[PDB]
Amino acid sequence: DLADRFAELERRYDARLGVYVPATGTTAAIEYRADERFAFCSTFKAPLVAAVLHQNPLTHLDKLITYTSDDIRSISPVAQQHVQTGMTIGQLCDAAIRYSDGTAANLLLADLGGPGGGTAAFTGYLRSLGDTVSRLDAEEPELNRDPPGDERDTTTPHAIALVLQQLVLGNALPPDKRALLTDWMARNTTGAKRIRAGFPADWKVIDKTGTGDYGRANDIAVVWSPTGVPYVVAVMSDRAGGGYDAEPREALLAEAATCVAGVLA
Ligand SMILES: CO/N=C(\C(=O)N[C@@H]1C(=O)N2C(C(=O)O)=C(CSc3nc(=O)c(=O)[nH]n3C)CS[C@H]12)c1csc(N)n1
Repeated sequence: DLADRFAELERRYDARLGVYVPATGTTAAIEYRADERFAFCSTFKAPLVAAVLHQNPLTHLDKLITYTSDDIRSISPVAQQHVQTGMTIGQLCDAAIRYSDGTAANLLLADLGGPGGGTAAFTGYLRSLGDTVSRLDAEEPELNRDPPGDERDTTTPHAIALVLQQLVLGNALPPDKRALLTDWMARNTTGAKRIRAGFPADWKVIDKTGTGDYGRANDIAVVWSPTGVPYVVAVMSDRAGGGYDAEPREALLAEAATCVAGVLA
């Protein structure tokens, strides 16, 4: 009855909703528009922080990177406080994962592929995990503003969730490197009103969000049952009919998250 409840979501909130939950040994896959393209928005900072953990040793996190007030061309709640200080590669990973810091993203992107190769560099990291489908093409902010139907800067709920089962549950990262990424999104401060609000409080919820033009509200999560059994949820939505300034409904992502909880009980 999942598609039945999910179309009603789309109707009530006038939105396009995409959900995919990978099948476990006991639990079938849930999927709604799983293989349609949605815009990454800030969700890409989660597997990008994974690229930077993979590519270098844990020593790299202490390399101080100097950035400016010029380099802030995007919402940057935590990077904006170090206009001259510069921050450790581990602290940027903190910003862009947990505060969705936009400027951290571009430095992290710059550290991964240089000035001009960053987006192609992160996209190749996604390829390196089997995602032959997602692409990044722009840096912040423009990656959040592509027209609907455009393939650039898009992932799919299926693709991004399969990326997430490897990062947190798989062996994409070694145990310690993986330790920090998971810890970062567990500390994440943005997704309170999304997938977290859909599951019971005795579930363990570790998420990273994305929000952008055309009503775009995304949340990608790994959740844990009272019996610890792990589940990867990726919820993506846009409201591309109301134009570029359409309001994201966060309550949508919460709502959809109470249905997959209604079947992962
Ligand atoms: C310039 O780029 N345009 C952006 C943009 O920066 N998007 C990023 C993205 O995905 N971000 C995320 C996040 O990770 O969700 C966030 C975190 S979401 C959030 N959490 C809160 O607690 C809160 O009080 N407010 N908000 C908004 C901010 S925008 C940035 C944007 C936001 S709305 C819109 N039409 N464009």
